[PDB]
Amino acid sequence: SMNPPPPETSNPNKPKRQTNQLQYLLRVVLKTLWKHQFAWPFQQPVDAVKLNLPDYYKIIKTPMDMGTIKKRLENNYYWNAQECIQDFNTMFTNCYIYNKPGDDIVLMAEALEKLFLQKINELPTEE
Ligand SMILES: CC(=O)Nc1ccc(C(=O)NCCc2c[nH]cn2)cc1OCc1ccccc1
Repeated sequence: SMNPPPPETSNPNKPKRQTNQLQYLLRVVLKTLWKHQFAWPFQQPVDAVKLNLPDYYKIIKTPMDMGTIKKRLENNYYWNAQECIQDFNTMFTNCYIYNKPGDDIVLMAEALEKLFLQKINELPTEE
């Protein structure tokens, strides 16, 4: 069985910024979801070998996880908040696409997404 390489977390030629909105996405949004009791399945790329999901990367073509998002925020990979918000939404959408309604992993994603939406609602205005 085979995993793909992880999503990109380093690209020197990609333009980057350090902004109050991206600081908020690390200090509030990522840290709030990361410490949650249901974070663990989302803290690293899906290991389709370990988890015996041989069709995962046949169905999910834009994989994303909070481990990757944490690295992107900590290594100042993003230009804007919308890029980072898209990564979170990709992660949740992948979970709902691959899994069945009422699956434990879907209930876990839904709990994290509720907190995500609460925090994004209070995204501060750009300085
Ligand atoms: C991020 C994500 O979607 N992860 C997972 C997806 C599918 C399964 C999984 O095992 N699904 C059941 C087997 C299945 C269904 N369709 C194909 N294989 C387990 C997963 O993460 C580990 C886990 C296991 C149990 C509770 C919480 C997290």
